[PDB]
Amino acid sequence: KYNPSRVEAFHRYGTTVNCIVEEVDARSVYPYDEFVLATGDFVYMSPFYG
Amino acid sequence: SHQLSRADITTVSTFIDLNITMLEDHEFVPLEVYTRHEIKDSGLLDYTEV
Repeated sequence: KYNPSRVEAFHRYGTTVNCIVEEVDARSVYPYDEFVLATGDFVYMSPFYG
Repeated sequence: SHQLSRADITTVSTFIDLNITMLEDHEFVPLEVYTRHEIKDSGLLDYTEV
């Protein structure tokens, strides 16, 4: 994590961008109009949309 | 006149046949429509795993 260098008595903002690629299990139940990921994030779209 | 073996003479049954056959041993295998794990996995998300 990037955090700002020290300066005296100053508020400093530091940005860290960590690109992450994670292979997860995704699961869907009938009527298969949405599916979740292993991260508990919902995707409101049919797995089969194409 | 002469001797005869018993099997040489036609034999008529004075007995009433009652044919009782034992109810055979039967084994009941562990059968479940859904196992415990299945039902656990049926949830779209598991809070513990997430």
